[PDB]
Amino acid sequence: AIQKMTRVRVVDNSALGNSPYHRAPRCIHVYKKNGVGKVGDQILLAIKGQKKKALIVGHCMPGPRMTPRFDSNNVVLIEDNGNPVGTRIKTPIPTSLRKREGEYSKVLAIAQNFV
Amino acid sequence: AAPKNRRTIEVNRCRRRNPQKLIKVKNNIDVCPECGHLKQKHVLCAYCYEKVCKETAEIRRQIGKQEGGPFKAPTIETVVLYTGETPSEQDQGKRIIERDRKRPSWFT
Amino acid sequence: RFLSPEFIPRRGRTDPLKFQIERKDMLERRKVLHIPEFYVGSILRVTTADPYASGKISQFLGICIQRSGRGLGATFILRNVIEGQGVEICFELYNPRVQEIQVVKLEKRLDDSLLYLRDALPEYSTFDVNMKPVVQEPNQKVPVNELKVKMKPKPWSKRWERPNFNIKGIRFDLCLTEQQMKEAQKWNQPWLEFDMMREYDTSKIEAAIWKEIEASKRS
Amino acid sequence: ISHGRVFRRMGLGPESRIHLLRNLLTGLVRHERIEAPWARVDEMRGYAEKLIDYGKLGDTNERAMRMADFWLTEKDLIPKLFQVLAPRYKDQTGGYTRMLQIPNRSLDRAKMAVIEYKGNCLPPLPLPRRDSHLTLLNQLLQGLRQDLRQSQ
Amino acid sequence: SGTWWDEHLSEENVPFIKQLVSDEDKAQLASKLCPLKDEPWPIHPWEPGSFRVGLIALKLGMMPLWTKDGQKHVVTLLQVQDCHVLKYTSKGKMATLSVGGKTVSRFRKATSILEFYRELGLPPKQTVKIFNITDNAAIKPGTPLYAAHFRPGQYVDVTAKTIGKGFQGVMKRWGFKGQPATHGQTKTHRRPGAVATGDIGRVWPGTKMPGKMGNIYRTEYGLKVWRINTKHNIIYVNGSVPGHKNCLVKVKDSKLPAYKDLGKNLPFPTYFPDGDEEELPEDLYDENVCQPGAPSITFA
RNA sequence: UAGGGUUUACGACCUCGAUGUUGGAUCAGGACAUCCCGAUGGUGCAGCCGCUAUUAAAGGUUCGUUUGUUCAACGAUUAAAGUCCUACGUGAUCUGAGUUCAGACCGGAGUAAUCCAGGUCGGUUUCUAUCUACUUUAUUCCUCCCUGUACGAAAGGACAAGAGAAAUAAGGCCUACUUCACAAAGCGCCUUCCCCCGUAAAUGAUAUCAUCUCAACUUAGAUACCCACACCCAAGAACAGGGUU
RNA sequence: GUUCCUUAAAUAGGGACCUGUAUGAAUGGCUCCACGAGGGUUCAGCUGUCUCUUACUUUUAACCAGUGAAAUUGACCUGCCC
Ligand SMILES: [Mg+2]
Ligand SMILES: [Mg+2]
Ligand SMILES: [Mg+2]
Ligand SMILES: [Mg+2]
Ligand SMILES: [Mg+2]
Ligand SMILES: [Mg+2]
Ligand SMILES: [Mg+2]
Ligand SMILES: [Mg+2]
Ligand SMILES: [Mg+2]
Ligand SMILES: [Mg+2]
Ligand SMILES: [Mg+2]
Ligand SMILES: [Mg+2]
Ligand SMILES: [Mg+2]
Ligand SMILES: [Mg+2]
Ligand SMILES: [Mg+2]
Ligand SMILES: [Mg+2]
Ligand SMILES: [Mg+2]
Ligand SMILES: [Mg+2]
Ligand SMILES: [Zn+2]
Repeated sequence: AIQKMTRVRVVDNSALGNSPYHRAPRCIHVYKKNGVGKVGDQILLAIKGQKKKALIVGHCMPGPRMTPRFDSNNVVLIEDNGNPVGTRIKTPIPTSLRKREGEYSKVLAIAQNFV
Repeated sequence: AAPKNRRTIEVNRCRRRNPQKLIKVKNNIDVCPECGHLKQKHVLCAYCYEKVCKETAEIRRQIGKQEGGPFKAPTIETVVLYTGETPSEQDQGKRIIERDRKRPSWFT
Repeated sequence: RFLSPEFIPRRGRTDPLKFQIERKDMLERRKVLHIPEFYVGSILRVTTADPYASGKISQFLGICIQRSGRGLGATFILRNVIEGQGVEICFELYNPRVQEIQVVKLEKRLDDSLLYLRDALPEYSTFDVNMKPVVQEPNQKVPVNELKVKMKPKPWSKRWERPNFNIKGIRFDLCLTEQQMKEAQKWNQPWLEFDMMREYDTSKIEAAIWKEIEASKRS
Repeated sequence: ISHGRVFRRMGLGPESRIHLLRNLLTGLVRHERIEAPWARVDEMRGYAEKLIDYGKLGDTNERAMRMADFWLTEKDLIPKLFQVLAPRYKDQTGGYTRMLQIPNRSLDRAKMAVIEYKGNCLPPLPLPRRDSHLTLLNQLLQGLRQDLRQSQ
Repeated sequence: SGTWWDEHLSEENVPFIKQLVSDEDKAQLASKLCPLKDEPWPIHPWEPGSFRVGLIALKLGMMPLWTKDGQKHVVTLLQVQDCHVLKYTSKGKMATLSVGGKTVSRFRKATSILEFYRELGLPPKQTVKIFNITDNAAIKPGTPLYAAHFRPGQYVDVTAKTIGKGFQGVMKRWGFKGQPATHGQTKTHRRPGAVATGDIGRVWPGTKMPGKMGNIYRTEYGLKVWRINTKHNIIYVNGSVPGHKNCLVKVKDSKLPAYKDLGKNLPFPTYFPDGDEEELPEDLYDENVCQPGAPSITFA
């Protein structure tokens, strides 16, 4: 459940999430009719004082049974079309995002580990 | 809140004279086979209960007079015997509580 | 005998026919799979049949924290720190998938729920994913690997210092002080241990469950 | 809401409730008869059931010893509970004690009841004797049962 | 004075009377078992514009149920205890049919009900939920309604008394947001606000206010059945059923548009084990329900 | 030429033996001078995007900052963050961030006190319900074959129908997730069943053509809930309701 | 107010300018190491204030027994719309 103003942990190989900052990258708004957001939903993340898009890749709270549950709010950056920003994802990605195979195809191919 | 007008004796009666507040007539009163002081269903008689309470009071008084001070309660049962009545050969180890008077018409 | 804790029913006041049907369904399901003996803290290896994944058979390893639920709702959370990050999946012991449920190491620990591993360093949770199992010898007692687990600094997520949980597996001498220990003991409730009216006698129920299991196996 | 909620309220909390329960159990083990409100009466009866069960489990057991020591502050009553009330009921299973309601008190007019272990030595309370077997309805039922037996 | 059957009986007649009552009830049930062996009335075929009789089961509990697609689906358990027809009244709108449910002792019942149940060869029941039916389907009273009336792959509507919450407030009875807890609440943490404007010197009927929540009859529409048991007489209804465990519920057919003509393969009157029908297995499964004892599914 | 007093003003009809005031929180009832989902004409309408007119109250009208603000500015959205009355709705439901008070300053007027339709610091928000009134009666975004078709020169890109997951509100449950523990719940799951009057077209007279008709006419045009002592309860303040084989 | 930073979003806060025509040097003006329940902003941690609340203990709450009243009351057989 990544809502507004949530210290999200970025996991990418770009110069945005890896660069240091005097503030943690907090969320902005969830691209959904409700304030709650699960895996697969897009979210706007603030990094270095900007407002770049992102994508929820697992949440801290446990949703259904089969899906996993991470200890941190893992999130991978993304652009308008997406078109991911990073180049390598070391952390494991859940197998729930593989149900699209159209909206986020490059994100799955760039990922290395999988649950 | 504050009453805008004064209630009437009629409204007062209608409020207090309703069957809800009126005491309901109970039909759980029955005659006891013994003594005879109209007991109540599912409830013990008053005279018999008072007699049993007095008997227990006397028994406790005698036990305290025998045991002496507090912090006793031995690890053996008890047997209440009144005047006479030779102790039975079964209750040999059970300490006897010598009681006065004769046995009543309900102790067995 | 062992008898899994998922077969014994709750202390509710429902119809025994529901529990009987649930036990029959669980036995019919186990007739295909296996579901061997395992306690809390044992390293397992579930192989689910996920569709959207590189290959139908999807394996995963982790330590069993707690096993809640009854009947077909029997589940168990497997924790395992892989690539630094911690993952926790809830596998149900009665699903149409799940090809095999291998066991790597049979353990028991001291607490019946290892929910305190979240607020602990990853050293006590990082385990290899491709490690061979270990034999428990020809029928041997359950080894209780008694060991103290170091916890993270004071900022926790459930306050494991209070005695309401009764863990007895967290080294409080290397993390907490005397004032914190006293403040935690202040919340103690000695009247809960000597409350005989709270226990749940499950002797005749366990005997009936074992008799039903034996009757089903005989058929 | 209190659906399926057991254990009623008594004192200023669970601690006071269990303390009053232990005090009543000790007083009963001492005198074998106490007048208490119906709620506390049934609570003490249910607690004494498990107390007798524990006492029957065994004396050498450490758990039973600790339970008796915690539920009997008088100390002198633990030997009695272990060596008088345990063997005397070695033939029964779980049916012990006896519940009988008291009419009313004299001040607050409370619904009190009586408690006492079966047997004992105190005088017997006036139990609710059922109708005799030589009455009209009883004789009719006996005749009906005799006819049914003769039929088969 | 108020008397009861367990008053003027000795300790030697109570168990005798109990055994007599039990034997009489068992004999009555055994006699009422076989329906077709007496007078099952003319059995008409199925028609487009017509309905059938429902059931009155006992909500045991809830259990999960999976499908071949690999998804979780909540499923309830409704035990069809006894369930027999009481009477039948024709045309003031449509034909009706009285159906019984769980068995009840014949001691704490009224005199009129006792006489009505003595006129028929069945014991007294708890609830009596009358259903609506047409003139085509008409079964003689007293016949048994087993759990095999419904079949897998059908939508069934269930209605019963919900778990009453008592004279609850507003946040629980209606889900109001209520006032906060600070800035600057002092006496308001779960109370409501205004009622109906200010000029309105009264309160509009139907205004949400504190009251008794639950304990009312509510119907559910769009609950599919996945399995039916013939031995223990159990129904597998998807979703939740209003009520508590071991609670009598009213079962019948759905009224949805898409689920109104699929009653061709289903029995028009009721299930008659006396066949001329061939007994059914332990339980009938659906096409998408994963049966127990089968190998692990695979999407390959 | 006709309708309103939403704003600023005119008189002070009851209120100075008291209508307690602006905002904020929840709660909403009604109206269209309607943002849309529903249905149409025109168009400087080739299709998506645009504008005007007729009907529609079954619904909603987001998340936050500065700001006491009702007002005003800014970031992400959505078909959308509309207006008005309800004592400029609601203080016997709640707070006072200013406004009506006692203390001290900042700039000015004033010998002085004192004052500012100029600003700031903080500034007791009381009531045991007497009566009226009340206390359980549907929808939508997105995606897919249609289709990258019709349209269109090219970009760009339609209605309609079917299928799958999600979003407000309403009715239920603890067996799977969570607070938990012989319960109750949500963070979890199921269901939500038929229109809405303005126009589009034949035959036909006043007015033999033609004419959709405030002429006679032909097409788009409610079903389900509920109804025979004493102990315990998933029913509950008592009462009432269910069970006591 | 001009302008930079501080929030992705700033009549809030800090840094340099005065058409301050009514600031201003014992009506004392500007800096300054300590300190103020004086007035504001803010970086790492948070607490159900909220998103969306529930379960539990006590007082309170409901019935049984009694002492037992305030403010207030023109009488009331005490409804809705126009
Ligand atoms: Mg936490
Ligand atoms: Mg009390
Ligand atoms: Mg709240
Ligand atoms: Mg308060
Ligand atoms: Mg106050
Ligand atoms: Mg005035
Ligand atoms: Mg006046
Ligand atoms: Mg006044
Ligand atoms: Mg209009
Ligand atoms: Mg106002
Ligand atoms: Mg008012
Ligand atoms: Mg102050
Ligand atoms: Mg107030
Ligand atoms: Mg009243
Ligand atoms: Mg009035
Ligand atoms: Mg602020
Ligand atoms: Mg000072
Ligand atoms: Mg009183
Ligand atoms: Zn008597």
